Amino acid sequence: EAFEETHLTSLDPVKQFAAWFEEAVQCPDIGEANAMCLATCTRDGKPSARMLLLKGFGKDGFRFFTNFESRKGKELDSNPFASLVFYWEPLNRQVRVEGPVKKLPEEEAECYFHSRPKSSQIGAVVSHQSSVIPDREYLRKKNEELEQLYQDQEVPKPKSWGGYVLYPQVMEFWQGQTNHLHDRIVFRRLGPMTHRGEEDWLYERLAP
Amino acid sequence: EAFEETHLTSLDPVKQFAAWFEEAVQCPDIGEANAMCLATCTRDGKPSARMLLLKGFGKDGFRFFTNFESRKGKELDSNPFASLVFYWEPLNRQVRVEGPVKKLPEEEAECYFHSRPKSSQIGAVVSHQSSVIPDREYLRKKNEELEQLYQDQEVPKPKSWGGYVLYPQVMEFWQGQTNHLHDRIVFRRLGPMTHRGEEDWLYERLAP
Ligand SMILES: Cc1cc2nc3c(=O)[nH]c(=O)nc-3n(C[C@H](O)[C@H](O)[C@H](O)COP(=O)(O)O)c2cc1C
Ligand SMILES: Cc1cc2nc3c(=O)[nH]c(=O)nc-3n(C[C@H](O)[C@H](O)[C@H](O)COP(=O)(O)O)c2cc1C
Repeated sequence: EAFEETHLTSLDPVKQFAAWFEEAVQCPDIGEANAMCLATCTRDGKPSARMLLLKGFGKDGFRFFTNFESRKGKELDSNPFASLVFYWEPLNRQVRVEGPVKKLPEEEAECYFHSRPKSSQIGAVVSHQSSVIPDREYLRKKNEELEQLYQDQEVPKPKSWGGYVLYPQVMEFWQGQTNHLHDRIVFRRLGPMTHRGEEDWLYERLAP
Repeated sequence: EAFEETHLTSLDPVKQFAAWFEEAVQCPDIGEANAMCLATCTRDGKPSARMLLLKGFGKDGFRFFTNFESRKGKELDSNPFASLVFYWEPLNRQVRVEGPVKKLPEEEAECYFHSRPKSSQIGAVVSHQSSVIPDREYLRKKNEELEQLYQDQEVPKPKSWGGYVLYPQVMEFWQGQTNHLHDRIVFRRLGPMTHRGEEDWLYERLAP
């Protein structure tokens, strides 16, 4: 029941995530375990957020793909800092991730783009993400038109579409309790309460 | 199936939300329909996000309660701008809300605080939200101690704890489709594509 520090799994939060992620996949009550909210803001400080999907994670951090000329793409391409929220309601858990964002290698994006379903690939070409359009049939038309063009061919990845990777600086692990005393263990990159994790990671408990 | 403009419900997005919110409550597959992600950032432009609960909504906007001396409280109390994401997975819908944030009346917060369960009330007093603490038993101790103190009494609302209201400037209604051509209708406070809604609201369709 109790989410303890001396319990846990790893003092590396990336490995601790992997542990928590696995349990999320294993829960049949969770649809998309990799569904996350991605928060960005302008250099000025105008925040925005939308749902994404995590597309792989590792030592380098957390990967996700989108249009660069989209609202969030522009926000990142002038203010490369992001936050992530994972929420698993049935497990009553939350993971918050913060850090700077590097654009992924071009040819790496090529590889992934071509592993997506055919329909998904074409969708990326019709859609200038977050741009004003006249009506819904506009999209439906251009889509069926591109289906004809890339009949028995492969869709070239548009220059607009690629990936990002968030290098984690801060990682919170939130475990809700019925007594309202939620367990919060936060990792960041010493005082009597601050402890050392793996590498340059430090962890401490926060009040709920 | 198709989320149309000439379908919809109201040209007032607050009323359109009410319509979408009601369907979320009615769905038995949705636990907390009012569960939302709240994105804030520093004046500098350092974004952060966490799950909250919506606690009422109306003409004035969207209300939610927290500690003001919390991380997000401070971010708001120096940069009163926020974003909200509602995600209803079974309905495959997303609502994004953006606008400035006013702190709620003190006595209004008093009223609400005292309508929360006894345990919840005490929880607000033990917990200096987002502050470093030594261990989990620390909380558990102080909590049981305050239970003795407020035996057959009422908990005074701490000065730290209160509410906020986000006055909506932008409101996106996202409806996912299997063909990847997600319907996006965005309201904001004229061109050939921009249409007029109720009051000073304008709406347009965005590419997915
Ligand atoms: C569950 C879910 C997953 C999503 N995943 C992605 C994604 O991986 N990439 C993406 O570009 N948009 C994704 N979207 C759509 C975004 O929420 C958003 O509508 C779009 O990226 C435009 O964001 P922007 O207006 O902030 O640029 C997803 C939406 C939902 C509901
Ligand atoms: C479903 C859910 C609902 C929550 N609702 C609230 C809430 O209404 N108010 C609140 O202060 N924290 C709420 N929390 C906790 C926050 O996510 C977060 O841990 C806390 O507010 C500290 O935020 P901060 O560190 O950004 O200040 C909720 C958490 C979850 C998972």
